[PDB]
Amino acid sequence: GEYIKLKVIGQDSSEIHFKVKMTTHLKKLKESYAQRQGVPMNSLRFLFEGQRIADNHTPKELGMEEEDVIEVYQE
Amino acid sequence: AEERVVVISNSSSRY
Repeated sequence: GEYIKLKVIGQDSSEIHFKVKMTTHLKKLKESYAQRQGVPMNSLRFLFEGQRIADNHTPKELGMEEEDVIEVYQE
Repeated sequence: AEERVVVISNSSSRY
C-alpha cells in the first residue's frame, strides 16, 4: 500500500517525519530516529497517544493514519 | 529548521 507519513516530536519540540508502510515494524523508525539524534535507541521511549510503541508494532496494529504524531521521551 | 522526511524501506557472498 501507500506510505503514510508520521511526525516524530522530540523533547525539544523538533520534528523528524518518517514515511512508513502500514505493515512496517516500528523498530525501524525508532532506530533511524535514535541514529539521527545521536543517542542509543534504548535511551528513548516512543509513544503513540501516550502508549508505548513496541519494536514489532506496526501502524496497522496501532490504528495510525497519515500525519499522526509520535512523541519521544527519555526512557 | 527545514522539513525532514525519512523514508523507511547471498550467492554473491565471498566472506
